[PDB]
Amino acid sequence: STIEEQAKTFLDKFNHEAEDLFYQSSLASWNYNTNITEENVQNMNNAGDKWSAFLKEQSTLAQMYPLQEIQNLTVKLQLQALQQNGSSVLSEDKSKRLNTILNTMSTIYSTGKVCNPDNPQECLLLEPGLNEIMANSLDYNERLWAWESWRSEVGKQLRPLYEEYVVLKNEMARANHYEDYGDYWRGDYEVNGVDGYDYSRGQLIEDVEHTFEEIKPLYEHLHAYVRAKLMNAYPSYISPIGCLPAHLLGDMWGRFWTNLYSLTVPFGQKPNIDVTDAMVDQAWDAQRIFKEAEKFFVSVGLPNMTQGFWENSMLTDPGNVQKAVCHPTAWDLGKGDFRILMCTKVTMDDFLTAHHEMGHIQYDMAYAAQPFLLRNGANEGFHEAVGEIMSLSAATPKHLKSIGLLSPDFQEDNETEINFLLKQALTIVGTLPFTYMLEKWRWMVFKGEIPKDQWMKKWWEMKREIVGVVEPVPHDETYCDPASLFHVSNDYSFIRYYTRTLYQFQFQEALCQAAKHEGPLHKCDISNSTEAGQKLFNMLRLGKSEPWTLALENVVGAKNMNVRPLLNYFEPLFTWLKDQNKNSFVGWSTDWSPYA
Amino acid sequence: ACVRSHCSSLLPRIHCA
Ligand SMILES: *CCC(=O)N1CN(C(=O)CC*)CN(C(=O)CC*)C1
Ligand SMILES: [Zn+2]
Repeated sequence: STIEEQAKTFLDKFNHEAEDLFYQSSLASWNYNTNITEENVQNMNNAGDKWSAFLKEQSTLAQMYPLQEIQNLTVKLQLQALQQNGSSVLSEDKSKRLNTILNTMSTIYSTGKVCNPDNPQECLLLEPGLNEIMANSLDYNERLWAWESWRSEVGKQLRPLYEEYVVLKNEMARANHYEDYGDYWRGDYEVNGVDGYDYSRGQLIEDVEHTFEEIKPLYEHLHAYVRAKLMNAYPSYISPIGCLPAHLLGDMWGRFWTNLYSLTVPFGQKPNIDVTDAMVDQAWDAQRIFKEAEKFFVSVGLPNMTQGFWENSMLTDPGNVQKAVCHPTAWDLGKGDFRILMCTKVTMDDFLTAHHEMGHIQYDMAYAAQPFLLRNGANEGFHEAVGEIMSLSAATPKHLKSIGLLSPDFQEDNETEINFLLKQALTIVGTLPFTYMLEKWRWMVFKGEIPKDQWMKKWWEMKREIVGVVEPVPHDETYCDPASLFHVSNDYSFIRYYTRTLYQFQFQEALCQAAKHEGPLHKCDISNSTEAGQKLFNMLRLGKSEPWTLALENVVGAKNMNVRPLLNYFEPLFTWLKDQNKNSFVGWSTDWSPYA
Repeated sequence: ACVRSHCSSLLPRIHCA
């Protein structure tokens, strides 16, 4: 009879096959990633192409059911998911070409290596080769060699391709009536038609910039402090009023400044909270690390891990008899099947990473209660923020002492409080200007506010002005230094790292109140608050069934992202940096460079 | 862009298809 009848018929049939095809695909993908063979590549390709085929066909047939005529909102939301997605209006000739550019760019990223000017035929890759240098090297010219070689040998091969990427990507974005592809990406945060919870694409830029401006005072003092310290470790090479050289920031691009901790540590004479040696003295293994994460989630009232998680998961590296992809990854295969893949080492880092990865499992498990197409995080920043807050509580001295990785007589003091906040800021606050700047550059290129003959000109201006970070060597339009980062060459949004950063502190403040924490926020462990897990579960559970603005509001009592919680976390450090930097220069010449 | 993600990570375009 009715059209909303035919729609439910249509969905019930799509969901049945999709639940099966999605699993046959995620299962093959898991096999490959755990055991890299030609046959597993083949199954994964074959199973990839069936789902894609299915989801294309279905998406088209979904248009027969226009949302206006659909009164049921669950059914509407599902039909919308399907109608929107599974759609490439880009012609099959060009799609083919773009699919190649993506592959070539991805290959060049993993494959490319810099063979040493000196060396006959010793060739470093980015991983682990150049990355070992760019983290651990304390030699200016060695870091500068790796930094430049990478950009001038690999980046210059990406420039031809990334120019063509922008053309085909912008065609694709405009065939869907989006202004440009940056606009499409901003569409992940778009709520339209939910009275009271709506959010537009241009609003994202507005809040990212407004929030960023409130963060500038803190990064300015972080930058001033770090620079004053890098003058001691690299005397002669850094101006006291200039940008930080790009090759001195503790990794290949300066995304994180984490590796500068040893150079910039406020009070080195104090103990380092690191518990890797207690983990080893107590003979912890991967099982233990993951059984301790499981206990953390049970303490807030979330479920245990499934039987199948312990049977099907790979929690350690399987040796030389088997080739696994050792990037920590949480999996939601479907049909009640959840697995983590991780080459766990008996380390504090992996301990905390385990909590991050199992947090995604709890998220995926929660929203299994949702219909298939609504089984996703509320926005590209939610899953990462869910990960990060688990790690925030587990890293605290309170929790480590509770699990016995820290002696009951550890002396957490003001200095101990400041060292922690500094190391945290070097990782969290340090990536905020780098993340904002990078996506800004990309937004602008996609928009057309940047001509190809100024791409690198604008990149380094923008780096200097926003990030306070100058190239050590002049780079022409033969370079594509943006694409020298994984996500740029591999076609992925980067604003998710900015949004997830505010979200995560917004979530922690709310869960720490729900848990009724006394002191400063950085010393908060939601470990035994069922009220904290209750509040959290009610958002996890929604998946993508509600607007991200209501999802967020459930947890935090506000409908947009907000920087007060993040700034309240680093307040003690912020007031410490200001007292420290009072005989140093705060601010940067955007013109001083090391090649001046 | 999506519909249903099976693994939390951003895998390289070459081998995730
Ligand atoms: C919704 C699409 C999806 O599940 N993802 C796959 N994906 C790509 O299309 C790149 C090959 C990126 N995603 C992941 O990396 C999941 C592990 C999300
Ligand atoms: Zn994660």
